[PDB]
Amino acid sequence: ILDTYMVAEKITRYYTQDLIQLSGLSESSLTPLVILDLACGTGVVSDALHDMLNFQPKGNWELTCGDISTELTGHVKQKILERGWENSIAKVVDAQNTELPTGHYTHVFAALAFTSFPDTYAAMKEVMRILQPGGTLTISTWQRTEWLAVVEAAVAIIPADLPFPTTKEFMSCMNPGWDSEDYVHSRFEEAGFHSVQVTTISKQFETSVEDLYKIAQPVIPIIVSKWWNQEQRDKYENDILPALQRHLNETYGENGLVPQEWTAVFATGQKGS
Ligand SMILES: Nc1ncnc2c1ncn2[C@@H]1O[C@H](CSCC[C@H](N)C(=O)O)[C@@H](O)[C@H]1O
Repeated sequence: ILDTYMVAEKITRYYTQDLIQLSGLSESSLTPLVILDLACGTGVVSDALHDMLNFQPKGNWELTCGDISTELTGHVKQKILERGWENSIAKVVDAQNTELPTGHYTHVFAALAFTSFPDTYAAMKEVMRILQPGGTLTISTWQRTEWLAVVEAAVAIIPADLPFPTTKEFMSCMNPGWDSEDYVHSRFEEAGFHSVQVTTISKQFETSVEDLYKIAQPVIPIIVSKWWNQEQRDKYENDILPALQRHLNETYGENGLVPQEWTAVFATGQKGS
């Protein structure tokens, strides 16, 4: 689990500054700040919060870093000790059942996580419960990644007529709609948030062929489970990663850098006073 997430955090860190800006955190009048990094992964939002809030003492604001994964939580637990984040606690938190206190947080952040929750309605209700009156929820969700297009190119050089999902189909297998501004906006209002703002932001970067291969590796079995039949899996499932190796090496080289543009929906809203 953790090795894959160390590859992924090189990318998700590019989306944290806009999340924090959209939240209004810098201008917030709520004090002291009491912040949750929900589904924190390796903690990239927490990294950015400690950079922004490094003009102030540790006692003047509080941070909880919560994730369902014990392995990812342990990584953040160690980062807290290493870097001296004395105001911060990392612990296992299920977004659908947080066990966190009612009316506690001034700000909840959930970066690139809501589509992973089997019951997003339970998670939205939990966030509304654990926010203070006047508290803020700010989230990001993927609209378009481009690692998938590299796997599609690999399947295309397997010499058989094989199905492969588009960006849209892959996004919509679990929790469709969070790639749409209007859907996300409506979800915030339906959950009880006010002063909802939604926007869409792209980042342009480069990813190594080695990193693209590691991103794709755990998702290949899911892809062929959902979109291939058993005959197709029997004959060709083990051909995908070799084809991806070949595609990446021949197109970009063993240490090539693959241009990337990924786009996310950002949304924020406020609990009533
Ligand atoms: N029910 C749940 N409750 C809390 N975290 C969950 C969850 N289901 C999945 N997750 C976590 O959601 C994360 C999505 S990856 C996003 C991680 C991080 N916020 C970043 O921007 O890089 C993973 O760390 C995964 O373990």
